[PDB]
Amino acid sequence: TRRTAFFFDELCLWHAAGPHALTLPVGGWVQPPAAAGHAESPETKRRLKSLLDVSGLTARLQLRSAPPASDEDLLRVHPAHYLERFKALSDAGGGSLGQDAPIGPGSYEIARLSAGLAIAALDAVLAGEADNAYSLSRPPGHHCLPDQAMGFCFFANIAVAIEAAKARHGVERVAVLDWDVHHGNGTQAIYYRRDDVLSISLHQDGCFPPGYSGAEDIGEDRGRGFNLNVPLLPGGGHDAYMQAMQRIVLPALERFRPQLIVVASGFDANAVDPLARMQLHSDSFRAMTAMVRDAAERHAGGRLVVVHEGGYSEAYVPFCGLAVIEELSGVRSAVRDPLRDFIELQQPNAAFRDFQRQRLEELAAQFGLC
Amino acid sequence: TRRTAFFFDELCLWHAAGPHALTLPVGGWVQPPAAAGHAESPETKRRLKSLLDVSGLTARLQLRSAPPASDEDLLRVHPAHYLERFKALSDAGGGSLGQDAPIGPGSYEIARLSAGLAIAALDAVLAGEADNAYSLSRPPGHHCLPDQAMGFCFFANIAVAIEAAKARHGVERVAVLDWDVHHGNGTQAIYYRRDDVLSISLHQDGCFPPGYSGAEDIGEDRGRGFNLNVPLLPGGGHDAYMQAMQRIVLPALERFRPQLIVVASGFDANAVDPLARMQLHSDSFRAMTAMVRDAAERHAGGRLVVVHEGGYSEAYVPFCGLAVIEELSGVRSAVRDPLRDFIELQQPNAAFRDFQRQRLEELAAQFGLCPAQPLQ
Amino acid sequence: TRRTAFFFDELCLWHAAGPHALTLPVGGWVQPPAAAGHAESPETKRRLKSLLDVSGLTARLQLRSAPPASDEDLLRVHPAHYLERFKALSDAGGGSLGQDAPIGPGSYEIARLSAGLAIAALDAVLAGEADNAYSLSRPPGHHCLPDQAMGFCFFANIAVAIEAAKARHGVERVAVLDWDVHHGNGTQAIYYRRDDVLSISLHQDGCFPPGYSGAEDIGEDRGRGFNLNVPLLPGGGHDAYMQAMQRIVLPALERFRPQLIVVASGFDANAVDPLARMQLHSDSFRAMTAMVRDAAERHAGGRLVVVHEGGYSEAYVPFCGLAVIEELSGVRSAVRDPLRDFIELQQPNAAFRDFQRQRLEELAAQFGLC
Amino acid sequence: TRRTAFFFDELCLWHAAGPHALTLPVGGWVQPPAAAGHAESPETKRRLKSLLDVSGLTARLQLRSAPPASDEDLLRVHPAHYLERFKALSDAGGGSLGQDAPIGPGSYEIARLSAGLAIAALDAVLAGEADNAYSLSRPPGHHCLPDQAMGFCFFANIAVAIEAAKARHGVERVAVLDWDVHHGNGTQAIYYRRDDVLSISLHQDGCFPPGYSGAEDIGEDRGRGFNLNVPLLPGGGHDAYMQAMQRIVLPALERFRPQLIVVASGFDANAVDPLARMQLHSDSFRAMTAMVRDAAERHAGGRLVVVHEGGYSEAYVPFCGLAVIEELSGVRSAVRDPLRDFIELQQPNAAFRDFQRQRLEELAAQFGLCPAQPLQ
Ligand SMILES: [K+]
Ligand SMILES: [K+]
Ligand SMILES: [K+]
Ligand SMILES: [K+]
Ligand SMILES: [K+]
Ligand SMILES: [K+]
Ligand SMILES: [K+]
Ligand SMILES: [K+]
Ligand SMILES: [Zn+2]
Ligand SMILES: [Zn+2]
Ligand SMILES: [Zn+2]
Ligand SMILES: [Zn+2]
Repeated sequence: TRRTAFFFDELCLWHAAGPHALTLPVGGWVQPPAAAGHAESPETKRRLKSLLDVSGLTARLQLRSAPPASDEDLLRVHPAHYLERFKALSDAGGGSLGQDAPIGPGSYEIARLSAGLAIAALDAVLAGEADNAYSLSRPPGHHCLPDQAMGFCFFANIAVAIEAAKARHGVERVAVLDWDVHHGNGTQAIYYRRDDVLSISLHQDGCFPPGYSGAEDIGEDRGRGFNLNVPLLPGGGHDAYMQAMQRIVLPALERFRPQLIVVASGFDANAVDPLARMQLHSDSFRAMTAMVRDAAERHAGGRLVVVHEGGYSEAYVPFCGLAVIEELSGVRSAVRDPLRDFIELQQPNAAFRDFQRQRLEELAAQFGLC
Repeated sequence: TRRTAFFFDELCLWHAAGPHALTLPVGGWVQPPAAAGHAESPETKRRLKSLLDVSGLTARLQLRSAPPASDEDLLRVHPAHYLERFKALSDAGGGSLGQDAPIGPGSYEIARLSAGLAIAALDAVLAGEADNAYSLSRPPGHHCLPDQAMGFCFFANIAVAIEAAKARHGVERVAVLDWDVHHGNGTQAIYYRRDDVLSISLHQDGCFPPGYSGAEDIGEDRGRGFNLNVPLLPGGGHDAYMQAMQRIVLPALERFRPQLIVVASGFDANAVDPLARMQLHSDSFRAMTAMVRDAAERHAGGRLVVVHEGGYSEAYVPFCGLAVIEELSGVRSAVRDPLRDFIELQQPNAAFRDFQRQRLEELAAQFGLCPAQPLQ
Repeated sequence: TRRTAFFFDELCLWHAAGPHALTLPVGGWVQPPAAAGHAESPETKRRLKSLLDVSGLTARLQLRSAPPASDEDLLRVHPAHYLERFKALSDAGGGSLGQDAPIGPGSYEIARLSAGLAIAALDAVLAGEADNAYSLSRPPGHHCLPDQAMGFCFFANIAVAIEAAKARHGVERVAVLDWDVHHGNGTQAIYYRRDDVLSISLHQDGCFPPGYSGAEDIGEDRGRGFNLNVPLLPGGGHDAYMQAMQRIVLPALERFRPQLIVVASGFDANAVDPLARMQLHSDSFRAMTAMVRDAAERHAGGRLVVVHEGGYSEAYVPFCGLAVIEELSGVRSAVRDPLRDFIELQQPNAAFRDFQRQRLEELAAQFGLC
Repeated sequence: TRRTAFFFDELCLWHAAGPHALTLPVGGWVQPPAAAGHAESPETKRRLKSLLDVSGLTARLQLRSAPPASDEDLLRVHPAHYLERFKALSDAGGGSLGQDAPIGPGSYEIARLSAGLAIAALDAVLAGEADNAYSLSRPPGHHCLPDQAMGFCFFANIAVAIEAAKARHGVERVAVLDWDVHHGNGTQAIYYRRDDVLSISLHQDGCFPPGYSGAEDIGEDRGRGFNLNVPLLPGGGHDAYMQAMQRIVLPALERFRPQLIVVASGFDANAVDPLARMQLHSDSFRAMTAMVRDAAERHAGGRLVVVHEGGYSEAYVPFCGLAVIEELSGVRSAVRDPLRDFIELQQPNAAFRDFQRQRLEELAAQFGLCPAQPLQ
């Protein structure tokens, strides 16, 4: 077994937007839901923590919290006026900070804590306190721009954590693998002209931001070649992702030689997620974690941090998150995923798999990875 | 104009299974949800009715209920021992009538009413009481086999309605277009060797029942050529469905000359549904309804019945159902679908569209379907 | 059977405040609920409508909607600046209009419709279109002051309806019986110096507004004697209310000779309500309705309007509301209240009943009604 | 200081009955709730744990779980056929184990764990591992009879824990103070003819079981004088409970000289609970806990165990439970109860307080209770 730190704070589960039906603000033609609320709900993360507890896996992890992100840490990425505007709206009982960026009362303090967990997770792994770590950072981060909240993200959690780590530890090469089903536009933008951070996003082609594919966006100037977008066809599942990992991600990491790998781990590529159209099961997430852990072992002395991002199935995210944490820790709990065999039967047929495989081969060639 | 009957009963919204997380029975490693419950929830149909009300659509429809299905009607399809078993379990507070077929307390009476609405909707249209009809039949029907509940369906609503219509009116040719995103396996099985019902299912390849495609299953013996499965690739959206409609569905209806068209209208092909991976928006459903209404006007004297089946997005199903009912009635409300433009941007790219289009062309050829143009 | 109009609009069920746990705004130490939300929820009224439908009673009523209250109607009670402030907050996605007065997006238009239903219900009965009427006016009205939202009420529904009726029909004597479990402070204040409206409130002593009893507040000057508060001891049930009706309410109505009776019908005196401590069952509400209908028949030519106010038990309000509507219409549905016999067993004992009875006798004497 | 053990297991929050509206089984005229479900919901205990966490209280406690109750432990109270019946129903997806005793899938294992936490909490305190303990035992226990589940209780948690403690430690005198707002009928029945357990219940007169008061039920034969019921008038609040504590509970404990005090701590006497009509606030619970902790310090070497029972306000139970745990541990968090001042203003008036006070004075006399002052 490996020593896995689990960064968690109950307060992160207390962030909540005003009334929404899925992602639609209530009002106009949108009736208030009788129960549900915004897709980015506490239950889509709480149920992961609950399952970690009931499985007993929590007892085999190093459980940690952290202080909230300081102004100094936040200001490496975000302007003081952004902090001010966010705080003011949060103090006024919430509202809209951006397009698809709704906040609630006290969301400002809670978002600082989310960012703080990510900072602390990178710190712990670079300090040798754990071999690897998982940070349950809610609200999520990977769509957030320096001065623009987006896609349910209010601070750029991973970028804040990276800039803090560079300041404190002087790490030179960080890879960020973003397997949240949506494009990691925040991470991409921040590091677009940088060669010290390799940003890779696997995402459903055109999902969010809507209509964005991005294969041709490989970074610029000093960063040219240090950003890779893999826009997978909607409907893809396990094979599409395994092919992307083998043909693009692993070769890209091999060439870059990261000293630390950070995963933007959304689970919204799962087969029952409302916010995308991909077909992953819990063993897909297990396999991706195994592959990136192996890459971390080969290049980064094992130094791997997984940061929770998206995932909107209350029923199924917990099984997917559990699989990741089992793989990080090398511990196998008694949990059996009850949907795995069902999802295996729903996968793309051979003709569709081949179609997607050929596109990935072409993309690997475009990237110079063949 | 057009006179659209809306068969609805509030009691259909009172059916509810025991605790589930989406489709997973609670227990073992599945934690009870704090609110949600089984995916087939009352709210996924109630919000449609609410939106019909606030938009002013309900006021422009012929709002009707019906008596529940009689034992006679149900026994045309289901055995007495099935009825007995269902009733006993329903009287005992519910439970599992099969894999993915959970019921709750009183679900037997409510399922009889759901079937009754479908029977009545077909009756009304064949009787000339309305030009067309929509039946909010919950619980749904299209997966139910004669002696096996399946896929949240407990009676074979559409088949029960058809067999009742044949007994009462003597209709000879009925087409059932099933655009619920899952395979209409109940309808297929019941009519598999029959030429008096053309069953067509558009579905996500391999979704539910899991791993079933079915393109080669075209019916047998007397029914050979009277069943068509169109297994669309996961991830497809508007174009995939329009192409399926134009290349397969419309030619198949033209050849069959239905006297009545029934739609098994699930909305779970919508772009945010948890139970499938397709990318339809409300205008996709509107366009499919326009096409089938036109087919009904040409062959069947306008006789078209749409029967609610699946659809699991509480937020988005209402907009999709509203679009269908607007198209049936010829009434356009002030409702603007707030996700339409967003979903448009998420559609498959040209390479993926072409790939799916070529498969549909091959499938139309495999079916021996001639690309005729609509005519009277 | 009588001709009963049922004023209802689906849009009234679409009003919804921001996140609350019961009556507590989310934030600080108050965790967002996983489902529930504000106590004044759509479900506490929707379930009444649903049960009316499933029972078939809806088919035996005269179903009506109405246009929203005009500015002219609203401005008889409320200032233009109140309307403006309410609209602005509603257009900004909601917030707090007052103490225990939270609104949501579009609540302004919905509150106008609620008030419009009440206006229309009084109009219909005074016009002879129905013998009596029930108005499902959500959000409720009876705590609202002219320039101060309070207690989940944003317009003074009943007062707006009365002033509209006086302008259109010239009715001279209206009685308002408020059996919502909380004090009808809005109605009381507006008509406190008026003898053309007799305001009676039955309420739990000190419940809401908190600590208010009010027996000594009988109106002033021209209105002296035309306001009656009956502060019932917490814990009382059927007998306490029957005694209040017989010893105070009926004699008060007999003396006043109303030409129209309006009931502010909250159901929050029911035995499982979270927002009060009283023990009514559905036959209590049936009996109160029978008594006030009889009073309306004796004095007002049958002219009775019941306006929905409070009631916070999703499970039990529907049975209580159904009983009222059965009594108004003279139709008895097949519905059997499944909690009635249970609640009958929980009632105050003889010593407690006698204690409360003696207090009501003393209060009847104070009011000059002995 | 003070070392407080907090017996908690996440799995206790996974017990869930089939659909109910508050306490009403869904079916017939009872519509399924859109969210809520049975009043005995996980959220009414989860929000306590969450608040303990965010307030920093959990970090200052000894957080412990325990193994589930063994068959041996359960069979001290319950028959094997009861265990068998419960397990069978739990394995079949749940249902009704009696009137107001609904279970769900896996509830058997979870109820065993709830009982196990109570057993372990008594063990820990008798073993000197902690000064006192709180056990979040869900599902609750105090209504359960040996062969009859009742009032949302499926095993007699406190009685099972006591009989296990007697077997393991040989404790001779245990007092059970039950301030859950409903009558502790299970505890009363089991120990009704026993002098080794003093059972005291404060409850709303006639609430649950419905119409039961019970002041004249003081135990029989060997147990005569070792059961006390205090049926408080509906509508009572802080003063009623303080008066009951001072005039009845403390004198009764003084005479009994318990070696261990167990509290059946329901929070359903809180001022916003749907399942009773009483008016307690968080400081009422704090004050009761201070009084019983002091009694435990004087008689029992500090040995006090609080076992969670009822409490049905999701919003308000957390503040009440937090106050109890603060008092057990001697730790005061930064939490300020946001309803405390409001509830203070709603309290019975002086006439009503005097009326209830006089009844308690009469009841203390009827019980032959001497008003002694606390001493060591
Ligand atoms: K991504
Ligand atoms: K880069
Ligand atoms: K289909
Ligand atoms: K066929
Ligand atoms: K009142
Ligand atoms: K007056
Ligand atoms: K008690
Ligand atoms: K005893
Ligand atoms: Zn995402
Ligand atoms: Zn379906
Ligand atoms: Zn009220
Ligand atoms: Zn209780």
